[PDB]
Amino acid sequence: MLLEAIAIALTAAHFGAPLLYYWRAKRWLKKPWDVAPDPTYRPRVTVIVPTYNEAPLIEEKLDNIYEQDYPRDKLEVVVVDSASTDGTPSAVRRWAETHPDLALTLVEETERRGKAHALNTALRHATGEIVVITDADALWPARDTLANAVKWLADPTVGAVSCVKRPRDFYNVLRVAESKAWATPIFHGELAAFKRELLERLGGFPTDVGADDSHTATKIAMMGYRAITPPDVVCVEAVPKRGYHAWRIRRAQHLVQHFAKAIRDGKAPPPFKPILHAEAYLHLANPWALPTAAAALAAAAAAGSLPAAALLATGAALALYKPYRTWTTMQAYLIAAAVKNLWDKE
Ligand SMILES: Nc1nc2c(ncn2[C@@H]2O[C@H](COP(=O)(O)OP(=O)(O)O)[C@@H](O)[C@H]2O)c(=O)[nH]1
Ligand SMILES: [Mn+2]
Repeated sequence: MLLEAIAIALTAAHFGAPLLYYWRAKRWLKKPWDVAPDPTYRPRVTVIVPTYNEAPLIEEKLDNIYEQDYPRDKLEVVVVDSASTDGTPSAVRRWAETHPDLALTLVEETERRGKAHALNTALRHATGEIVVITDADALWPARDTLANAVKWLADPTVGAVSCVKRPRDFYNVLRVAESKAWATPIFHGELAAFKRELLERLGGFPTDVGADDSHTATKIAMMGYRAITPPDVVCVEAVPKRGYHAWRIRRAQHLVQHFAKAIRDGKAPPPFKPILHAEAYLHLANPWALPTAAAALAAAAAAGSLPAAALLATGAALALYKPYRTWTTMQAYLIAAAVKNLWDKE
């Protein structure tokens, strides 16, 4: 009956860890920000939209950037497209001449070499103090979204700002709590704002990691700057429609590469090290504890004891309730990401 022991031990560990971490997040959450947004801070801003074959959405994406209240003499746009088959370059060119007061630079590249490479080239042609990366399928809900993020970058210790997303609460809590404590290791591509000096020390975006926003936020936090996601900087998450599950596992893959590579570079500031280690644990270790328990009880069930069959029937019965479904499928995504990662490289 020792596989029931190991099963309920592993289940207690797997579900115990995130809830203790959530409780420590909620005590950080009730401590006030040690940095302040400044509404008169007005630096030069470069918004970069990297695009590969997104001719449908990029006209309306440009219209969405165009409609920000942010003052236009301090705003410029670089649409970086590295050899798209669709007519995206002269779609942006067409729009570019329909909206002339908005400074636009379409830089085009020999050859597609991935998102980070495109971003790196766009960086050298950018003139702003703040660089905002945003995905072409991302739309900013308000006309002061951009200004809200910028207001949060005024403090010299804040190196990077990203948004809180809406369409779980637990996920958001971890974000803003880690932000208040020091930094959050997960940023969002819907809006990722960096100080150009910092990108330029790092320097630029490196090709090796999938989650460029989160990896850059994490290395800026490693340097002693704040990487934060304030609750009033909110974007809408762009859900893909096709291949929802493949899309979510590929995001999980980016997160697992990022956390695996991040923990292997020691020396985190004392405020960050518990955040970094907890998030890396939840992303690299805890998922495995789940299906190991499930297999322990499956073997215990098919042969022998079958209180284990009651435990798996209760597991399915708890798939009734939708937060359990969300959590278990996120763990599933993470496990698939780990194996897809290991066999992807060869
Ligand atoms: N220039 C360039 N842009 C890219 C490339 N790959 C992705 N992008 C852009 O990166 C943004 C996000 O890509 P997406 O496929 O939606 O990734 P996902 O949202 O995580 O599924 C989009 O605006 C794309 O246009 C690339 O190889 N070159
Ligand atoms: Mn997308």
